[PDB]
Amino acid sequence: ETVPVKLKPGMDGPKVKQWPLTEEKIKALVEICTEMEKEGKISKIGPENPYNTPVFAIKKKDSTKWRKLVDFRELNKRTQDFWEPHPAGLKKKKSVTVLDVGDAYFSVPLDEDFRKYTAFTIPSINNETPGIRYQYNVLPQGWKGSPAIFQSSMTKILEPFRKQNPDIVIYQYMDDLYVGSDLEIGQHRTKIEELRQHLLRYELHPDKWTVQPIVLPEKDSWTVNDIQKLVGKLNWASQIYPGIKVRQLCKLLRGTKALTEVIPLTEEAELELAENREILKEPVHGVYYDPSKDLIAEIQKQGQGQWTYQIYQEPFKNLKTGKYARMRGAHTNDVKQLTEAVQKITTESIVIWGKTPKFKLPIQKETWETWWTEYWQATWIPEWEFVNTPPLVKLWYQLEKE
Amino acid sequence: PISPIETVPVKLKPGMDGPKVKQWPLTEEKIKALVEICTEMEKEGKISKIGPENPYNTPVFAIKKKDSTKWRKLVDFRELNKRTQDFWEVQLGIPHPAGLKKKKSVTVLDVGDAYFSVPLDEDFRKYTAFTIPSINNETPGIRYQYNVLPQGWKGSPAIFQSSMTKILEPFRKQNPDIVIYQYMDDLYVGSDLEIGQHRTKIEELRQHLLRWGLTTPDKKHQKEPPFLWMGYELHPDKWTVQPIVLPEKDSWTVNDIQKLVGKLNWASQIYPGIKVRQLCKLLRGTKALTEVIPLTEEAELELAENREILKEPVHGVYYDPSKDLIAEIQKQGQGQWTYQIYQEPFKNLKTGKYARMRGAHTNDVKQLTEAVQKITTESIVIWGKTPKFKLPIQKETWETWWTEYWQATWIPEWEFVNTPPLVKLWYQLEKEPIVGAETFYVDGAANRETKLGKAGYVTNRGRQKVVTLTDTTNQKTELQAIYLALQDSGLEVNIVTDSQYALGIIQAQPDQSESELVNQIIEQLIKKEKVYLAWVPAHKGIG
Ligand SMILES: CC(C)c1c(Cc2ccccc2)n(COCc2ccccc2)c(=O)[nH]c1=O
Repeated sequence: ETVPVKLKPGMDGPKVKQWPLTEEKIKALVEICTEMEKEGKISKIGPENPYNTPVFAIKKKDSTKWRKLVDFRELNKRTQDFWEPHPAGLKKKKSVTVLDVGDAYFSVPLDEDFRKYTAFTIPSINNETPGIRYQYNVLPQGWKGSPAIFQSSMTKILEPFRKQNPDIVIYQYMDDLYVGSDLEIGQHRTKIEELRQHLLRYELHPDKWTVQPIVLPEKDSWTVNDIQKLVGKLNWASQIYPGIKVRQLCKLLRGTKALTEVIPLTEEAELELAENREILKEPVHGVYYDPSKDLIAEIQKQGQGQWTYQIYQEPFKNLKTGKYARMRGAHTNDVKQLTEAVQKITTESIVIWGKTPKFKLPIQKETWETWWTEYWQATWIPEWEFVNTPPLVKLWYQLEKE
Repeated sequence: PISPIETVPVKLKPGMDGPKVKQWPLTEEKIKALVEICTEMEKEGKISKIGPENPYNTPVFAIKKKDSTKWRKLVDFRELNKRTQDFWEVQLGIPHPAGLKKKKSVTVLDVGDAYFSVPLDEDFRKYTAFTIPSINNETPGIRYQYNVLPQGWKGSPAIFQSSMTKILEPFRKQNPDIVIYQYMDDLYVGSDLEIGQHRTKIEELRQHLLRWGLTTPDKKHQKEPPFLWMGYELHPDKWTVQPIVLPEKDSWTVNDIQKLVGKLNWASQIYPGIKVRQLCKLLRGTKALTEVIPLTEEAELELAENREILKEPVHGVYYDPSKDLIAEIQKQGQGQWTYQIYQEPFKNLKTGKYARMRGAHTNDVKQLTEAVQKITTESIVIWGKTPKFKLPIQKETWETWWTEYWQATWIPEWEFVNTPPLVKLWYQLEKEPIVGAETFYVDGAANRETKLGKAGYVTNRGRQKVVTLTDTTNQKTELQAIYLALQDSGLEVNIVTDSQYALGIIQAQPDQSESELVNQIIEQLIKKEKVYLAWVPAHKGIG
């Protein structure tokens, strides 16, 4: 038997379009879907089912294989909630491991009355063929109800390995598992496999996660421009630290001197910059997460492969702030850098508050929508919007480690 | 007799009831024909006379088919349709000739009455009940219900399409070297089989379709090549674009010119040389679609040129997966681009052109990036992959731009093709303040209510100026200031301002704008040898 799962009150099922798929990706998904059909996992469905959810093909590790990635983001939002907490020790361990457990859902039937909602389509090159319509019979991998129904069942399978050593913290987010152990490299991986092997019947260290502060440019010689820069940025920063002053600096500016002239900083203007640096020396007090609020995360392309982000909920009240430097491979590709960054950030989020943030991406919707799945790795998919990076928000965070 | 297949389960738009209306009274002439028909169908097992327990009803109509000249039946399902469940209908994914792989031969099967060849979900049948009216309402109307997919009903194309799919399931499996494209009432079936082996296989599907309840299309209504498939003629080795003609007259109305213009714009895709500046000009200040307009001399000319160009034979080769997919792009003017995808040189699979949208602001590299990728998407749709691009831009320039452009951006694998004019950065603001050059401290202001604007400058070199402006916006003066800075400065300038828009330009370095002031400013910018736009916060006086 299976638990009845319904959509939230007053919601209809997902009717999303399937964006175009690369030939290599279609072929694969068909191959993938045939086996599941045989295995009774998905069932071809007709035109009486007006729903739809998108599917894509991503790539795994050491098995040059493709994985069916379904985007249930919309379905999920429309899915009833599952109650009617996050172990904060995970974000502290100098080591966590990403493991997938979504493969486990196929052994658990899906309420017949909800299956139509998991409807999806495999596209056709040039549309010389109908979309191979299917629908899930079991718990759909990547769906939110899945980790939930398989919870009681995930409690029992996990229980022994947990009771083994209450030390370790394992977090179950959607289809993944984050295993925490403070033991050295070989140590973590060794106790890691026991869990994995036990499951038959990446090594992250949440410490280097320094919400890196701001540093103001020390300078032997200051020009009008340099001040203009400095000042223009302090004024933005005052939106965060309201104790940041720019007056004594601006006095050194009263005048139409040449941009390149060297301005000697008055002693008064001196203390004010000094005061400003102190203020910047630590995060704005009073910023603490709120569970009932959506966690926001916007990213700024900084150039030279550098990237900056901030996760918050209340504007200017950043819960964390960081930078990204393209992985030695992402070079001529911002899309790869942007994907990696998004995924990096998203995991950091989960590990800390157990939810993915909503991204504000400095990319054109159309450029993102076309190539992101070619570099995507995560079994889950964040919410995302597209924006136009305001000129100073970037510059402010440009003031990093340099 | 019809198909013994599983009926798709239909439900009325989740939450309503079947339609019902007083049957539009018809003449005895019509009514008569209507009975003949309905009885024929009744025996073919298509519709069924029924009992007075049916609260539902749809209007039947007899239209003199302006083809065979006899009375035909037509049921008006507008109401039933506006209460039938929505079905999966993404079939608006019409192949493009360019993506079809060449086939040794194609054969087109007719399966027209097939909607009538597929049964209707017994539960839903009731709602389709229609009635044949009686002479002056004498012997109450003959009552019928549909047993099969009624033509004109919402779910038929979908259901019929899926049914056909289930039935082809077997065949295709058995012979995975026979391509079948299902479109409306035809099955375009082709192969690379020897014409005799192909001819046998088609015959086979036919005896299979018959096996399945779909009757065979008599050798009178047999469609043969070239295939006239909307917009094109599909010949065996090539596909052509159906010639578009311009309806000439000596009196053109608004409506006329608009339709023309719309038709000429369409032609602009396969014909990058179609112009409509003059023709479109004839729209200025019109007064009614019925209004008659005389073409300018230039318009008459333009029309003339377009006629000739439209004569030149347009077509393309088909898809050979064994060869590269190449795409070349040219900029035919600011904000207009041409591409032509082909596997073999000259053998264009397809060509086309993109346009601008008077972008409030962009550079041509961005615009080039948008065209490339737009192409990329249609290439993926048509051929399941992306073309090796051959773009009119120096890689040096490309590397240079994308490096620091604030927005994420990329061009897939591409190579450089020196087919002028090349795409470049019209200007580049200097990275640091310019040593030596004058420094323009600009400022603009305006009383938003009065529009009495004021904008000026003060240079470190004593030079200064202030211009009076009436009917200007805060924004205008702000920019005008910068514009004055530029009109009056040497080959190198430093300009400081508080304008948030100026800053919005420092980041983007646009060269196309919505605002002409900003377009004129872009002018001054490209003229200069060195330009350094620096920004500082307003409401605090520096000059
Ligand atoms: C069977 C279909 C999918 C198909 C076709 C027909 C076709 C006709 C209309 C709409 C779509 C397809 N052609 C069109 O080629 C025209 C043609 C005419 C005569 C002989 C061979 C080919 C082709 O080149 N390859 C194909 O695979």
